[PDB]
Amino acid sequence: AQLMEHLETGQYKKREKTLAYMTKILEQGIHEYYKSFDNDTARKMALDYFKRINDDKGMIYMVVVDKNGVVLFDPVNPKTVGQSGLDAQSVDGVYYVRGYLEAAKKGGGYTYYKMPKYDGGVPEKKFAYSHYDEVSQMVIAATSYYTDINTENKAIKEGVNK
Amino acid sequence: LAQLMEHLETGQYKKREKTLAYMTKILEQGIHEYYKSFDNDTARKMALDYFKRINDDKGMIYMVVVDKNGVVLFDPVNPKTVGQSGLDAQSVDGVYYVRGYLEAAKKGGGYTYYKMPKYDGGVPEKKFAYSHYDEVSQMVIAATSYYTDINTENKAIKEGVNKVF
Repeated sequence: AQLMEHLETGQYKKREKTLAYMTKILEQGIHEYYKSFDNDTARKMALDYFKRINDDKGMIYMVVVDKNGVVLFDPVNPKTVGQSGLDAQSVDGVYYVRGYLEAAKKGGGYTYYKMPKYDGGVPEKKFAYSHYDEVSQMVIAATSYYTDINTENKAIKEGVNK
Repeated sequence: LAQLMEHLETGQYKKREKTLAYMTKILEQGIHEYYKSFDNDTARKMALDYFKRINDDKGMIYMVVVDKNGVVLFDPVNPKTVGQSGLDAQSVDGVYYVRGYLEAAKKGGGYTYYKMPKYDGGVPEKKFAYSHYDEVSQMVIAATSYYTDINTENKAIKEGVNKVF
Protein backbone atom coordinates (compact mmCIF):
# COMPACT_ATOMS: atom_id res chain seq x y z
CA ALA A 1 0.00 0.00 0.00
CA GLN A 2 2.72 2.49 1.04
CA LEU A 3 4.81 1.34 -1.95
CA MET A 4 1.96 1.86 -4.41
CA GLU A 5 1.21 5.34 -2.96
CA HIS A 6 4.83 6.56 -3.21
CA LEU A 7 5.05 4.99 -6.68
CA GLU A 8 1.95 6.81 -7.90
CA THR A 9 3.14 10.11 -6.43
CA GLY A 10 6.54 9.66 -8.05
CA GLN A 11 4.91 8.93 -11.43
CA TYR A 12 2.89 12.16 -11.15
CA LYS A 13 5.99 14.19 -10.29
CA LYS A 14 7.79 12.62 -13.26
CA ARG A 15 4.94 13.63 -15.55
CA GLU A 16 5.12 17.17 -14.20
CA LYS A 17 8.73 17.34 -15.39
CA THR A 18 7.79 15.73 -18.73
CA LEU A 19 5.20 18.49 -19.32
CA ALA A 20 7.78 21.25 -18.74
CA TYR A 21 10.05 19.56 -21.32
CA MET A 22 7.30 18.98 -23.82
CA THR A 23 6.20 22.60 -23.52
CA LYS A 24 9.77 23.71 -24.32
CA ILE A 25 10.01 21.54 -27.41
CA LEU A 26 6.51 22.57 -28.59
CA GLU A 27 7.56 26.22 -28.23
CA GLN A 28 10.70 25.54 -30.25
CA GLY A 29 8.55 23.96 -32.90
CA ILE A 30 6.04 26.78 -33.25
CA HIS A 31 8.96 29.25 -33.38
CA GLU A 32 9.50 27.95 -36.94
CA TYR A 33 6.02 29.26 -37.75
CA TYR A 34 6.73 32.69 -36.23
CA LYS A 35 10.11 33.01 -37.98
CA SER A 36 8.68 32.34 -41.41
CA PHE A 37 5.03 33.52 -41.55
CA ASP A 38 3.26 36.72 -40.61
CA ASN A 39 2.02 36.96 -37.03
CA ASP A 40 -1.62 36.14 -37.74
CA THR A 41 -0.68 33.15 -39.94
CA ALA A 42 1.88 31.87 -37.39
CA ARG A 43 -0.73 32.01 -34.63
CA LYS A 44 -3.25 30.15 -36.81
CA MET A 45 -0.66 27.49 -37.51
CA ALA A 46 0.15 27.12 -33.80
CA LEU A 47 -3.51 26.73 -32.83
CA ASP A 48 -4.23 24.32 -35.74
CA TYR A 49 -1.26 22.25 -34.55
CA PHE A 50 -2.51 22.28 -30.98
CA LYS A 51 -5.95 21.15 -32.19
CA ARG A 52 -4.25 18.22 -33.87
CA ILE A 53 -2.39 17.37 -30.63
CA ASN A 54 -5.63 17.41 -28.65
CA ASP A 55 -7.40 15.36 -31.35
CA ASP A 56 -4.69 12.69 -30.93
CA LYS A 57 -6.19 11.97 -27.45
CA GLY A 58 -2.77 10.97 -26.10
CA MET A 59 -0.44 12.06 -23.34
CA ILE A 60 -1.12 15.80 -23.40
CA TYR A 61 -3.85 18.33 -24.18
CA MET A 62 -3.02 21.97 -24.80
CA VAL A 63 -4.70 25.12 -23.48
CA VAL A 64 -3.54 28.63 -24.51
CA VAL A 65 -4.26 32.06 -23.09
CA ASP A 66 -2.76 35.47 -23.74
CA LYS A 67 -0.75 37.40 -21.10
CA ASN A 68 -3.91 39.22 -20.06
CA GLY A 69 -5.90 36.01 -19.62
CA VAL A 70 -7.93 36.02 -22.87
CA VAL A 71 -8.53 32.40 -23.84
CA LEU A 72 -6.99 31.61 -27.23
CA PHE A 73 -7.41 27.82 -27.39
CA ASP A 74 -9.49 25.36 -25.37
CA PRO A 75 -11.57 22.81 -27.24
CA VAL A 76 -13.15 21.54 -24.01
CA ASN A 77 -14.63 25.02 -23.43
CA PRO A 78 -15.02 26.48 -26.93
CA LYS A 79 -17.28 29.33 -25.90
CA THR A 80 -14.54 30.79 -23.73
CA VAL A 81 -12.25 31.38 -26.74
CA GLY A 82 -11.84 35.10 -27.41
CA GLN A 83 -13.12 36.09 -24.00
CA SER A 84 -11.36 36.98 -20.75
CA GLY A 85 -10.86 33.89 -18.66
CA LEU A 86 -9.89 35.76 -15.49
CA ASP A 87 -13.15 34.83 -13.77
CA ALA A 88 -13.39 31.34 -15.20
CA GLN A 89 -13.64 28.62 -12.61
CA SER A 90 -13.29 24.88 -12.85
CA VAL A 91 -16.04 22.82 -11.25
CA ASP A 92 -13.82 22.35 -8.20
CA GLY A 93 -13.58 26.12 -7.79
CA VAL A 94 -10.14 26.84 -9.23
CA TYR A 95 -9.48 30.01 -11.27
CA TYR A 96 -7.55 27.97 -13.76
CA VAL A 97 -6.57 30.90 -16.04
CA ARG A 98 -5.28 32.87 -13.05
CA GLY A 99 -3.26 29.76 -12.21
CA TYR A 100 -1.80 29.64 -15.69
CA LEU A 101 -0.78 33.29 -15.49
CA GLU A 102 0.66 33.05 -11.97
CA ALA A 103 2.79 30.05 -12.98
CA ALA A 104 4.00 31.79 -16.14
CA LYS A 105 4.95 34.97 -14.27
CA LYS A 106 7.28 32.77 -12.07
CA GLY A 107 9.01 31.36 -15.18
CA GLY A 108 6.79 28.28 -15.48
CA GLY A 109 4.76 26.20 -13.11
CA TYR A 110 1.71 24.15 -12.28
CA THR A 111 -2.05 24.54 -11.85
CA TYR A 112 -4.27 21.77 -10.46
CA TYR A 113 -7.99 21.53 -11.18
CA LYS A 114 -10.82 19.35 -12.55
CA MET A 115 -12.04 19.52 -16.12
CA PRO A 116 -13.59 17.17 -18.66
CA LYS A 117 -11.48 15.65 -21.40
CA TYR A 118 -14.01 16.90 -23.97
CA ASP A 119 -16.86 19.39 -24.05
CA GLY A 120 -19.77 17.97 -22.03
CA GLY A 121 -17.81 15.08 -20.54
CA VAL A 122 -17.32 13.96 -16.95
CA PRO A 123 -14.93 16.24 -15.05
CA GLU A 124 -11.71 14.73 -13.85
CA LYS A 125 -8.60 15.71 -12.04
CA LYS A 126 -5.79 17.15 -14.13
CA PHE A 127 -2.83 19.49 -14.05
CA ALA A 128 -1.27 22.06 -16.33
CA TYR A 129 2.28 23.25 -16.82
CA SER A 130 2.19 26.79 -18.18
CA HIS A 131 4.93 29.04 -19.58
CA TYR A 132 5.08 32.39 -21.37
CA ASP A 133 6.57 32.01 -24.83
CA GLU A 134 8.30 35.28 -25.68
CA VAL A 135 8.27 34.68 -29.46
CA SER A 136 4.52 33.96 -29.84
CA GLN A 137 3.50 36.09 -26.86
CA MET A 138 1.25 33.28 -25.71
CA VAL A 139 0.89 31.56 -22.31
CA ILE A 140 1.07 27.96 -23.37
CA ALA A 141 -0.22 25.18 -21.12
CA ALA A 142 0.50 21.50 -21.62
CA THR A 143 -1.91 19.42 -19.56
CA SER A 144 -2.41 15.80 -18.51
CA TYR A 145 -5.18 13.87 -16.76
CA TYR A 146 -4.38 11.67 -13.79
CA THR A 147 -6.56 8.88 -15.26
CA ASP A 148 -4.34 8.81 -18.31
CA ILE A 149 -1.11 8.78 -16.26
CA ASN A 150 -2.52 5.81 -14.37
CA THR A 151 -3.45 4.05 -17.61
CA GLU A 152 0.03 4.51 -18.96
CA ASN A 153 1.57 3.17 -15.76
CA LYS A 154 -0.89 0.22 -15.40
CA ALA A 155 1.57 -2.45 -16.68
CA ILE A 156 4.23 -1.14 -14.25
CA LYS A 157 1.68 -1.33 -11.40
CA GLU A 158 0.60 -4.85 -12.36
CA GLY A 159 4.24 -6.02 -12.49
CA VAL A 160 5.01 -4.64 -9.02
CA ASN A 161 1.88 -6.35 -7.67
CA LYS A 162 2.89 -9.61 -9.37
CA LEU B 1 13.59 -6.13 -3.88
CA ALA B 2 15.90 -7.16 -6.79
CA GLN B 3 13.12 -8.81 -8.85
CA LEU B 4 10.90 -5.79 -8.06
CA MET B 5 13.54 -3.33 -9.29
CA GLU B 6 14.14 -5.40 -12.45
CA HIS B 7 10.48 -5.59 -13.51
CA LEU B 8 10.11 -1.89 -12.60
CA GLU B 9 13.04 -0.85 -14.80
CA THR B 10 11.80 -3.02 -17.70
CA GLY B 11 8.35 -1.44 -17.36
CA GLN B 12 9.82 2.05 -17.37
CA TYR B 13 11.68 1.28 -20.59
CA LYS B 14 8.52 -0.11 -22.22
CA LYS B 15 6.65 3.04 -21.19
CA ARG B 16 9.35 5.22 -22.74
CA GLU B 17 9.07 3.22 -25.99
CA LYS B 18 5.39 4.19 -26.17
CA THR B 19 6.24 7.81 -25.30
CA LEU B 20 8.66 7.96 -28.24
CA ALA B 21 5.97 6.75 -30.64
CA TYR B 22 3.62 9.48 -29.43
CA MET B 23 6.26 12.21 -29.50
CA THR B 24 7.19 11.23 -33.08
CA LYS B 25 3.53 11.58 -34.08
CA ILE B 26 3.19 15.06 -32.56
CA LEU B 27 6.53 16.21 -34.04
CA GLU B 28 5.36 15.10 -37.50
CA GLN B 29 2.14 17.00 -36.98
CA GLY B 30 4.14 20.09 -36.06
CA ILE B 31 6.39 20.10 -39.12
CA HIS B 32 3.45 19.45 -41.46
CA GLU B 33 2.17 22.99 -40.84
CA TYR B 34 4.93 24.38 -43.07
CA TYR B 35 5.33 21.41 -45.37
CA LYS B 36 1.87 22.39 -46.49
CA SER B 37 2.97 25.84 -47.62
CA PHE B 38 6.73 25.88 -48.49
CA ASP B 39 8.82 24.04 -51.04
CA ASN B 40 10.40 20.79 -49.91
CA ASP B 41 13.95 22.12 -49.50
CA THR B 42 12.78 25.03 -47.36
CA ALA B 43 10.39 22.95 -45.24
CA ARG B 44 13.07 20.27 -44.66
CA LYS B 45 15.64 22.91 -43.63
CA MET B 46 13.11 24.24 -41.09
CA ALA B 47 12.29 20.79 -39.69
CA LEU B 48 15.96 19.90 -39.30
CA ASP B 49 16.74 23.27 -37.71
CA TYR B 50 14.00 22.49 -35.19
CA PHE B 51 15.37 19.01 -34.58
CA LYS B 52 18.84 20.54 -33.94
CA ARG B 53 17.24 22.62 -31.23
CA ILE B 54 15.58 19.54 -29.68
CA ASN B 55 18.91 17.72 -29.58
CA ASP B 56 20.65 20.81 -28.17
CA ASP B 57 18.14 20.79 -25.29
CA LYS B 58 19.85 17.59 -24.05
CA GLY B 59 16.60 16.34 -22.55
CA MET B 60 14.34 13.35 -22.99
CA ILE B 61 14.78 12.74 -26.70
CA TYR B 62 17.32 13.13 -29.52
CA MET B 63 16.28 12.97 -33.16
CA VAL B 64 17.89 11.14 -36.07
CA VAL B 65 16.50 11.40 -39.63
CA VAL B 66 17.16 9.39 -42.77
CA ASP B 67 15.46 9.31 -46.14
CA LYS B 68 13.48 6.38 -47.50
CA ASN B 69 16.61 4.91 -49.05
CA GLY B 70 18.75 5.30 -45.95
CA VAL B 71 20.62 8.53 -46.80
CA VAL B 72 21.36 10.22 -43.46
CA LEU B 73 19.67 13.62 -43.27
CA PHE B 74 20.25 14.57 -39.62
CA ASP B 75 22.52 13.13 -36.93
CA PRO B 76 24.64 15.58 -34.93
CA VAL B 77 26.45 12.70 -33.17
CA ASN B 78 27.77 11.46 -36.52
CA PRO B 79 28.02 14.54 -38.71
CA LYS B 80 30.27 12.91 -41.32
CA THR B 81 27.47 10.50 -42.20
CA VAL B 82 25.09 13.32 -43.20
CA GLY B 83 24.42 13.28 -46.96
CA GLN B 84 25.82 9.75 -47.32
CA SER B 85 24.13 6.38 -47.53
CA GLY B 86 23.82 4.99 -44.04
CA LEU B 87 23.01 1.47 -45.18
CA ASP B 88 26.44 0.13 -44.09
CA ALA B 89 26.74 2.33 -40.96
CA GLN B 90 27.35 0.20 -37.88
CA SER B 91 27.19 1.15 -34.26
CA VAL B 92 30.12 0.16 -32.04
CA ASP B 93 28.12 -2.89 -30.94
CA GLY B 94 27.71 -4.03 -34.53
CA VAL B 95 24.14 -2.92 -35.29
CA TYR B 96 23.24 -1.59 -38.73
CA TYR B 97 21.19 1.13 -37.13
CA VAL B 98 19.94 2.76 -40.32
CA ARG B 99 18.79 -0.61 -41.64
CA GLY B 100 16.97 -0.94 -38.31
CA TYR B 101 15.27 2.44 -38.74
CA LEU B 102 14.08 1.43 -42.21
CA GLU B 103 12.88 -2.08 -41.26
CA ALA B 104 10.88 -0.58 -38.34
CA ALA B 105 9.44 2.08 -40.63
CA LYS B 106 8.40 -0.50 -43.25
CA LYS B 107 6.30 -2.23 -40.55
CA GLY B 108 4.47 1.02 -39.73
CA GLY B 109 6.84 2.07 -36.95
CA GLY B 110 9.09 0.27 -34.54
CA TYR B 111 12.28 0.03 -32.55
CA THR B 112 16.04 -0.30 -33.07
CA TYR B 113 18.45 -1.01 -30.16
CA TYR B 114 22.12 -0.07 -30.31
CA LYS B 115 24.98 1.73 -28.54
CA MET B 116 25.97 5.28 -29.48
CA PRO B 117 27.41 8.37 -27.83
CA LYS B 118 25.16 11.22 -26.75
CA TYR B 119 27.41 13.65 -28.65
CA ASP B 120 30.18 13.48 -31.23
CA GLY B 121 33.22 12.05 -29.52
CA GLY B 122 31.48 10.96 -26.34
CA VAL B 123 31.46 7.57 -24.59
CA PRO B 124 29.00 5.15 -26.25
CA GLU B 125 26.02 4.15 -24.32
CA LYS B 126 22.98 2.01 -24.80
CA LYS B 127 19.94 3.60 -26.48
CA PHE B 128 16.91 2.89 -28.58
CA ALA B 129 15.13 4.54 -31.47
CA TYR B 130 11.51 4.63 -32.53
CA SER B 131 11.34 5.28 -36.26
CA HIS B 132 8.39 6.03 -38.55
CA TYR B 133 8.02 6.99 -42.20
CA ASP B 134 6.31 10.35 -42.42
CA GLU B 135 4.54 10.38 -45.82
CA VAL B 136 4.08 14.17 -45.92
CA SER B 137 7.79 14.99 -45.46
CA GLN B 138 8.99 11.70 -46.98
CA MET B 139 11.43 11.33 -44.12
CA VAL B 140 12.08 8.38 -41.81
CA ILE B 141 12.02 10.22 -38.47
CA ALA B 142 13.56 8.60 -35.39
CA ALA B 143 13.00 9.77 -31.84
CA THR B 144 15.63 8.29 -29.57
CA SER B 145 16.39 7.96 -25.86
CA TYR B 146 19.32 6.75 -23.80
CA TYR B 147 18.80 4.24 -20.97
CA THR B 148 21.03 6.34 -18.65
CA ASP B 149 18.62 9.24 -19.07
CA ILE B 150 15.53 7.11 -18.44
CA ASN B 151 17.19 5.86 -15.25
CA THR B 152 18.00 9.43 -14.20
CA GLU B 153 14.42 10.52 -14.74
CA ASN B 154 13.18 7.57 -12.69
CA LYS B 155 15.73 7.86 -9.86
CA ALA B 156 13.37 9.52 -7.36
CA ILE B 157 10.80 6.76 -8.01
CA LYS B 158 13.52 4.11 -7.46
CA GLU B 159 14.68 5.78 -4.25
CA GLY B 160 11.08 5.92 -2.95
CA VAL B 161 10.60 2.19 -3.58
CA ASN B 162 13.92 1.59 -1.78
CA LYS B 163 12.92 3.75 1.22
CA VAL B 164 9.68 1.75 1.62
CA PHE B 165 12.10 -1.16 2.11
